[PDB]
Order: sequence, then structure tokens, then C-alpha cells
Amino acid sequence: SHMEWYFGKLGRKDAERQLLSFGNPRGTFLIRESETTKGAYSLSIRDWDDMKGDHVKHYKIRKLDNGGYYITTRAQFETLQQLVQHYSERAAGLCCRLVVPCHK
Amino acid sequence: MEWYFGKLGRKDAERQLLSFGNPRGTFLIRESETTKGAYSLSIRDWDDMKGDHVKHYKIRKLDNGGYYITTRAQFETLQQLVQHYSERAAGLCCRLVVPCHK
Repeated sequence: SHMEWYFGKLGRKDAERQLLSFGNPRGTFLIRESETTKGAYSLSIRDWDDMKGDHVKHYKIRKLDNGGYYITTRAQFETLQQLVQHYSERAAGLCCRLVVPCHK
Repeated sequence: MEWYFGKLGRKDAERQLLSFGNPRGTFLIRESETTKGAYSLSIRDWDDMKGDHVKHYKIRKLDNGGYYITTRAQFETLQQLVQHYSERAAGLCCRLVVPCHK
């Protein structure tokens, strides 16, 4: 039972500044109270890519009724074909990678 | 294209996906009956408990064009949440690697 990642009442902007300080690697993270949704938490993560450089992504952690938590993501695509290609590469949130179209 | 099956019932889809020979990750997309104008992505999956089974995901039409899919992960505790994403990004921007320092 570690709770080193729990920061309690910390604001979104404040978590961003803390996370973006020198020496924190990609995938540095913390969990904090949600500022926008009472009773929910937020998972704030430091990430990096070629274009934006260091940035922070926040994910809402909501309460299941009858106990526990969940995270939701929405992935948008221009076309179904683009969705298929994407999830053929990595599972990224689906039960598994798309492998082959069902034969007819 | 060849993953599109049109007006295929949900149970029928499961039936086809669960056909002996199709590997884990065999998939198709079908028109929704429950939600007009939407599609469902049906995938053949497997685990230790259930064995071969099928998951369905709604693909809904965005206003002003394009499509979205929603994925969702559930946990008993924040503790197992953190452990799940330390192992695999699984939908997030990247894996959790280290708690921010105090």
C-alpha cells in the first residue's frame, strides 16, 4: 500500500507546474481531488512528444456506484477506416488489438 | 471494406466471431439497431476465466462529422488503478512510471 502519488487538494494548474519541474521523467504522475467534479479524482501525467515537448495530461477518475472507480476515454476519428487502422496497431484501451476481419 | 457486415444482429455477430478457427482479435463492424445512425465494433477476445467471448463497442457519430468510440476501465481501488497503468498505457497517453516527488 503506497500512497506516495496522492496529493489531495491540488489544483489543475498547480499539479501542472509541480509535474513539469526539472528532472521529472516522462510518466511522472500524481492523483488529486477533481476541481470540476465533486467526489471525483484526477490522474495527472507528464508526457512528451516531438511536437509539443513537455506537457501534462489529466484524466478524470469517477466513482462507480456500489464501489470503486473508473476512467473513461473517447477516441475520435475522421473515418471508420482510420479507427480500424489505429486499433490494429495497438490495443490502446480496447480488450485487444484488432487482428483480422471476420471472414464472410 | 471487408470488416463491414452491415445489418448483422448482435447475437449473429457473436455467433460468427466465435466460429472455431477465428483467432483472438477477429473483428467486424455492424450497423446499430439500438441507436439509429451509429455502428458497433464487435471483437473476439479471450481470457483465463471466460475462455472465448466477444466484446462490443459503440461507435457514435460526432456532430459536425467523424466518429467516436468510448473505452472504459474499472477498478476496486486507486491502488489497483495505479498498478494497472504502471504495466500498460492501455488508453492513456503513456505508462505511469514514478509518483511525482513531494
